[PDB]
Amino acid sequence: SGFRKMAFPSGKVEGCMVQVTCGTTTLNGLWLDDVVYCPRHVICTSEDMLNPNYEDLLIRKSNHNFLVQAGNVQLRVIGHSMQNCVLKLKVDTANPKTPKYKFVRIQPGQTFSVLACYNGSPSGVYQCAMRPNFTIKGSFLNGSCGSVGFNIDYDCVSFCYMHHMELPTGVHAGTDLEGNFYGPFVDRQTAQAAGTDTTITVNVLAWLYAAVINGDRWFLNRFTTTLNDFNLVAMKYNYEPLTQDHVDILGPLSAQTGIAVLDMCASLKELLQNGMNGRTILGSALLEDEFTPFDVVRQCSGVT
Amino acid sequence: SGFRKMAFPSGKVEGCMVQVTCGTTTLNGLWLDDVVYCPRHVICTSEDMLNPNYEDLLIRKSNHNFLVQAGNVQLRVIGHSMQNCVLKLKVDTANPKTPKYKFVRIQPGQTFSVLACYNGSPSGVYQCAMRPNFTIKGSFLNGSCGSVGFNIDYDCVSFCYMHHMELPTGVHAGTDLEGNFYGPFVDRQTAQAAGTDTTITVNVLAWLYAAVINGDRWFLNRFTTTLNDFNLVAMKYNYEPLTQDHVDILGPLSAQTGIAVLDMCASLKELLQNGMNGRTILGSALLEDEFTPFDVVRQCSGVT
Ligand SMILES: *C(=N)[C@H](C[C@@H]1CCNC1=O)NC(=O)[C@H](CC(C)C)NC(=O)c1ccc(-c2ccc(OC)nc2)cc1
Ligand SMILES: *C(=N)[C@H](C[C@@H]1CCNC1=O)NC(=O)[C@H](CC(C)C)NC(=O)c1ccc(-c2ccc(OC)nc2)cc1
Repeated sequence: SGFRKMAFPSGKVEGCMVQVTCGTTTLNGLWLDDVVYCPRHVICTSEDMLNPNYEDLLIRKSNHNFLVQAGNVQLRVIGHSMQNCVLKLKVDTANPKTPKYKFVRIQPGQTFSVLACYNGSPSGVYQCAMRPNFTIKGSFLNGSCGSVGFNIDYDCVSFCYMHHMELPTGVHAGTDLEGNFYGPFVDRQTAQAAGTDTTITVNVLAWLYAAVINGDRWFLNRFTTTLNDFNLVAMKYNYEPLTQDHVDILGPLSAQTGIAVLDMCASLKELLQNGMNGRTILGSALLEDEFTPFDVVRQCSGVT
Repeated sequence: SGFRKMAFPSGKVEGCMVQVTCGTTTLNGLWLDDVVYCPRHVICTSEDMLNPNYEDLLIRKSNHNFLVQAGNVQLRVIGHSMQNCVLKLKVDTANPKTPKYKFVRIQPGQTFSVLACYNGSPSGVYQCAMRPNFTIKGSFLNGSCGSVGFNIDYDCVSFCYMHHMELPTGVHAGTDLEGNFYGPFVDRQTAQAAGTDTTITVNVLAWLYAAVINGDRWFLNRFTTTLNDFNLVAMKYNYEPLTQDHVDILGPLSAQTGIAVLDMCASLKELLQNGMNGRTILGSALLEDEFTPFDVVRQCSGVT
């Protein structure tokens, strides 16, 4: 077959997207059971975002100051509370389209599907990876806040991300479904910096395994390299260091293609030191790191 | 914001995917109203695919030889007919989740979202462009046949593609929802060739307009070029020729960024003649042509 960046089917997540309005600010919310989740900066006007005291701002707000809309139907808010940077709205109606769901906190290097929403209506879907500096490279316009990232395990939806803000470099930052920010960011219109972003090495190796599976084999040498010799070279080229845990995740991929992981590191070492010389790998002139080993096995088996 | 490859929300299409079994072959079908659509080679065994006579093969089949499954529920087939390369199954139950839909035949250069399915169950979603040689670059394993490509206009689903086969070069080919193949292909396990694939120039220019919008402006020169001088250079580098119709589609993008289309062609002319010198545009070391002018305005406005 081929290899493409693939997002999970967004059907179950679509039924949980609602519109949350507080004053003039409007963003998206997540309606699960009788609770609506949305970023807390919806209670902010344009001037509070520079330096907000969310404790004093939410104290002035009552239940009727929150307008929740599921389509053209208004939900009655009967309770509200603030958990970290996420504001929780209790409603009088349980969402009938609630799927089996979990609240998880992903780790750097893992991927998830993003459902970009505006005014509580789905607009598109794309796949995103959690960078080592806890940022993401998405597409988020005004009002996209409250859009959620998720994974799907057959019938269970693992919500893991909520969009909150954009950084000066154009990358995006957000929280989990418990309100805790990924990284050292705060929901305030101020100059915030992300760390030096590095390359997810275990994801590059998984992507190269997908290349060999699909036909692209010109980069395959027969040179070899120790796990330590590759790690010192990977640090020069701004790559995450490879641990034995990382080599075990690439195990199923190693035993299937007949390519030992240590030999895969040697081909990657040469590609990093000698460049690509204008060639392409899976239709790309750069080394992709947004494919986890799980994503490759996902696409090479059709988990459906 | 940022710029990403974005697929339409697959919620409405998910409710129309069923499993179609005939003998030992199993693929996916599209259940709209009381009709199920699926590729006709489901009536083929492994040996007929080399040289099938679908007229004689379907004549031996009756209604009860077709097993249609919507989840764990069996649909009763009460009628069947063959329209070009698509086999149509009339069922006794109208799909309650049928959205407002149309059957369209897209043109080369236009894009659509692909919902990859296996055994009638959705697996993932990604965006695909119709190459000038009427092929697509997707991800399709065994049993993925019957997966459909579609566009969404607010509440209307425009079905336009159905997957049928893979070519020797690894690219994929299929039909519209009327059974007519895109290109000069036939549903038979034989050596088939696609034409020389060329680059969709109007899509590259739209992608460069999205780059200027998002910050990437290093490629912006102030050189100029006539529509004819660019077309003769575009033919050397295997690019589609630009017509006045193409310049009109880039109009809204031209009047918004203050960059005339003729100046955009000059910057593209230099990028084609002088390379990229190791730089990147929107995080890519190649010129992307899978973004139509409509897709760029779609993402720069949030059509939702
Ligand atoms: C939510 N609807 C919106 C989505 C943002 C806006 C457009 N694209 C996005 O990703 N989020 C916001 O408006 C939030 C609201 C705060 C209260 C959390 N803020 C930002 O997204 C944001 C903050 C700061 C800056 C910024 C950039 C450079 C700079 O230089 C000194 N200073 C500040 C940008 C955006
Ligand atoms: C449908 N489930 C399946 C999807 C294909 C298989 C795996 N990936 C895909 O995209 N489609 C098929 O099995 C169809 C069935 C026919 C009857 C339409 N066939 C092919 O996909 C197919 C035909 C021919 C060749 C081929 C390649 C090289 C070659 O060299 C001489 N000769 C033939 C490959 C695949």
